[PDB]
Amino acid sequence: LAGNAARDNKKTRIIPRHLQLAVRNDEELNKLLGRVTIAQGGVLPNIQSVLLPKK
Amino acid sequence: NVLKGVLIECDPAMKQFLLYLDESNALGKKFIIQDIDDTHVFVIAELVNVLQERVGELMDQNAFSLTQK
Amino acid sequence: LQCRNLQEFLGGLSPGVLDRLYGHPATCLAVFRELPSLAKNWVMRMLFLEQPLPQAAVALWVKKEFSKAQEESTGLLSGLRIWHTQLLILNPIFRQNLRIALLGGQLGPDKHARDVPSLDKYAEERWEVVLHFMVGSPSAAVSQDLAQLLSQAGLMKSTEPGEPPCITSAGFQFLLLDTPAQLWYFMLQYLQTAQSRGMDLVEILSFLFQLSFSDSLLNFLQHLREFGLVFQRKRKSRRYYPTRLAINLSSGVSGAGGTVHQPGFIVVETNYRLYAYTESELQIALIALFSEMLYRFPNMVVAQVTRESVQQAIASGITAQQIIHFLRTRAHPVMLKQTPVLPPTITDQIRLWELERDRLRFTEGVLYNQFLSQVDFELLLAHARELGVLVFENSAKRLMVVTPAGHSDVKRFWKRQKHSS
Amino acid sequence: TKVDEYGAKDYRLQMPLKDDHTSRPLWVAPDGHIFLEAFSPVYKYAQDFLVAIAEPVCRPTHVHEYKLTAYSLYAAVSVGLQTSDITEYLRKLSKTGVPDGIMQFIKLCTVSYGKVKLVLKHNRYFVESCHPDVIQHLLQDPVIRECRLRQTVSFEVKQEMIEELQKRCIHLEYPLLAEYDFRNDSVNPDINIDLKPTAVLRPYQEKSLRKMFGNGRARSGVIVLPCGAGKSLVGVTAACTVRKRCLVLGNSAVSVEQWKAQFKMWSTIDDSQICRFTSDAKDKPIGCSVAISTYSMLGHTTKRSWEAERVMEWLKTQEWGLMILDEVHTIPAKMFRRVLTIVQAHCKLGLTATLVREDDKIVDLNFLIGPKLYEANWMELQNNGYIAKVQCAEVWCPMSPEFYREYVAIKTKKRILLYTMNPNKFRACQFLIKFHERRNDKIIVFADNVFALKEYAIRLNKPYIYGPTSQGERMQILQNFKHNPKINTIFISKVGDTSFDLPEANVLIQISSHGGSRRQEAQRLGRVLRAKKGMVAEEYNAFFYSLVSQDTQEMAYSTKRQRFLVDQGYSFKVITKLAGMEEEDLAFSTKEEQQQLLQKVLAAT
Amino acid sequence: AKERPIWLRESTVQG
Repeated sequence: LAGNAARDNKKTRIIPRHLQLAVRNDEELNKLLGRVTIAQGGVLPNIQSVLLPKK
Repeated sequence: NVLKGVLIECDPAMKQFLLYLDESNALGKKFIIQDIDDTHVFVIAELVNVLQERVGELMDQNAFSLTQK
Repeated sequence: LQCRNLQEFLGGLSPGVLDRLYGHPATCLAVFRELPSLAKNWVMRMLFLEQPLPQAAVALWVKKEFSKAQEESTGLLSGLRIWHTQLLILNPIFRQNLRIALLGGQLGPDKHARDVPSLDKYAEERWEVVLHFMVGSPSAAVSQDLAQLLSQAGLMKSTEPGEPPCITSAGFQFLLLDTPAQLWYFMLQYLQTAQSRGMDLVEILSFLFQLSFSDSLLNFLQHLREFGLVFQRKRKSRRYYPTRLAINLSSGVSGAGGTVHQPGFIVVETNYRLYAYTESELQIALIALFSEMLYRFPNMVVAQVTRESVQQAIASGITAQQIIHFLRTRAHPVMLKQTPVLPPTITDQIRLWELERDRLRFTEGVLYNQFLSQVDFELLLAHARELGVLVFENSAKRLMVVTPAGHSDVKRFWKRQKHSS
Repeated sequence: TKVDEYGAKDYRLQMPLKDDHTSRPLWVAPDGHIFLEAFSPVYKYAQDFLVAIAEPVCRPTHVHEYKLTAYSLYAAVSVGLQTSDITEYLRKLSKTGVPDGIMQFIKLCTVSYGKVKLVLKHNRYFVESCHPDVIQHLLQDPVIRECRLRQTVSFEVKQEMIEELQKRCIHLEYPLLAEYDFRNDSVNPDINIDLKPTAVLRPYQEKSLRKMFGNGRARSGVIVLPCGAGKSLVGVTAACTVRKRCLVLGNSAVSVEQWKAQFKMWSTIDDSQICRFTSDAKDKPIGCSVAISTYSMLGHTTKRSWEAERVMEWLKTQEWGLMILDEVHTIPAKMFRRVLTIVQAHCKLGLTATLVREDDKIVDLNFLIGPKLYEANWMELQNNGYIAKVQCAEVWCPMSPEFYREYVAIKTKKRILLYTMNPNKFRACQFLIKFHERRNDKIIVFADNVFALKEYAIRLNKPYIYGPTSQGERMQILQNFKHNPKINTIFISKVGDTSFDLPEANVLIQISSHGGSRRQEAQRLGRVLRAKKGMVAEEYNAFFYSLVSQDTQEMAYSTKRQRFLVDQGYSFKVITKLAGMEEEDLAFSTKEEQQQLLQKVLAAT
Repeated sequence: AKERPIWLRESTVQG
């Protein structure tokens, strides 16, 4: 999943970011590693619908 | 024998340009399979995109760039 | 899939659905008024006849002239299975429901009685916001059902998971259509996607006919309100008021005249410059699809129709026909005086730019060469022609090319022919 | 500054829409561009006002386009319009008000007038200003002190530096006034010349003169009028108005002859009072007051002949009340502009039918001569019948395959010949000629390259005309073409469009052109603009065809070349094919003929 | 007499 995320990001090496995205994008890995923090991994791109711009 | 590919039909001016493109090796490959007719030729399916792009480029090479002028 | 008229949908109907669709409240009135000027007479004549009659009578009742129109209309009504030859006896359900439809056979507290102008304005407003969402507007009205609907309608596609949906080749063509035609395609796709998604087309379509004059209907009716086709002050009201657009329905531009009964605004100059007396950004967005916009004023926009913007539009999927139509249908009153309304130089230039875009016609095919004889070559050619598999031929040069799918058949035949040895 | 999500510039934050915007036919953009509803009820007043205050950009049938410029604003002040006057009327015409950026722009350009004036006296040039202090700050740059020679204060300026100083004065924001009070001038003697009542003056001509003669003082500048619009008569009328010694300069000896005839034709002046200072002909110029010559003669950079030097010194020492310059589009040339420093003239009036050139020197005319005093609306002149209705067209001749094969292969200048010579273009011209000849239409064929011109005219057995063709042979052909019914077309090189007095023709076919240049195109079209013996504007009697080879550089040049014509409003109808050309007997009906010509074309080496 | 030719009467583009 991390290599897929890396290829999707057009990168040749899996870095902490790709590991975080792979872990948090999978429903089961996210549950297995819910209490786990990954260094330099950041967070999933997430914005709530109410926050998005309007007229 | 039988050959895979794509046929393209156009006026003979474009047909000459198409023959010129591989004859001059502009694309580096003999993409024309055979001389079908004055307005018809058969070409490899994978190169049709750059071929269409070169035809598009040839128009711009022979057309005024309006560009809000 | 440019289903420009009802007739295509009418053919897409089986007896197992036609009989149920042939309900007494609206289908009979809607179908009958949509039948040709000829068949309407015969159907009305046989409304009291319980015994079939021979086709020769219908044939001899029409002149040699117009017989083709009678045959064509006969083909439609026979295709609609409205009657049986049994040798043209009408279907009992159709005859009975048509009879009841002539006379018929429900009330409550008063409604808000909102003004008809208000209804049609918010209906137009509702359709406009649907188009504002359809176009590349940075902000527009959205809804999960509306989005997937437009997507399943083949008008929009999502390039990436989570990114806003973008327009398809058909979507660009669709955007330029006139409101009635544009709405028609949407209605047709909704109907097709309704049966696909499990909504009983019979009930909702019959309801559409009624609007032109159950939980499934309530769900469907809720969508119609979201489309602005019907007014309902509050979700609790059991009664609704059909809007002008819903009343028009499948009537088309032939009924009550085309949407051209509106103030024109596009001015087209011989220098490819456009001046559109407009404030509605939707028109601007559409104009921007094929013209380079230069200046914007409070009530007008200045743009120019260039090779770049037009060939970009053509590359996106648009046609000069749609562009010329979009302009002509929106042409400003001032340019209506000249004939043609659009300047010939402009129309010819636009057409010539699209015709340049397709100077080369690309067609997939398989080419056989080095035919050992003209006889077997022509024999194989005759088979390719008999199969309709032929793409191009030059017998003088002893060559031919065929479609890849059809090639498998000539490949098989060639092997069969060769295996005769 | 502000742009919407689309490429269009938006001005909502810049100007509002007035309550009766529907009645008001004009918009004012913060960038100086202006639009005017040509179909509006007040268009007449708005057209005059915008021609007075702005520079026309496009004048198509429904909406005209103009832009403001310092020169156009100076011209407005030159007719006495105050900043408040133009603002008040502009605001009244503008349906969206006047943007403050333009208002303050107008303020600066308006107040920057009347302050400094340039005048010459006793062959000396003085720069005068009413305010005395302005000079002190205006002279703060040494370029002016080195230009300066070693109320209404003034100083003398070195003649040779006037051009440099005048151009600086523009970017220095203090333009020099050039009104010439020929009425109150006893230093330069008046000349006994008047416009004979035989001369008829048309409204556009009268407008241009009235705008040039806004008061008793003549204003310097350029007047743009088509050749068929009688620009010569306006020049002659201006001289008759100034009534002072004047110098006319033409671009060719043929023009000098034309001017002499026009002066005699329209003015009371006698032949002895007119002299044509020219190397080829002598009229003892010093013996008379009116002089006519050419830029090549006066602007001549090499050693002058002793006899011509006598006249030139007399010309140099005399002061010219009026200096008429014909076809001023050539004036910005490095040599031709020198004439303005050599000759001493009180007021200089430029005339031209095609105020366009491919170099960025056209703008120099605003300081070398002055602003556009007038510029005729060619569509209006057609609507008024003063100009022939010309149904312009562009014949998209498809290039022959064996030609395209070589054309695409050869990237050098040789491709200009190959795109100019091909069977389809040839057959198309031969067909159009045969058709119009059997239609009894006078046809003029135009070309650039002599090689194609010869091979076409010889194969068509028709008389061509080009540079080395002697004047006798050249004119004899024109007389035959004009009078002999059996001849109806002539093949002319650049000699016909550069400068000539060709007989009017109903039809013109341009098989070759120097390039995408606008100047030559409009010069060529000018030949057919002349009204015929019994035509009417709605008859579409005049024709103009450009023959272009599809998929070639000619397409680019042709569209680039038509820019000025489409801006004036002409509709270049595209012709993909002509019905009948398939069945009419024409040359190159077989590939061997094409190969033979192609071989000779390749032989050009 | 002197009527316009067909190529100037109608659109020569195939459309």
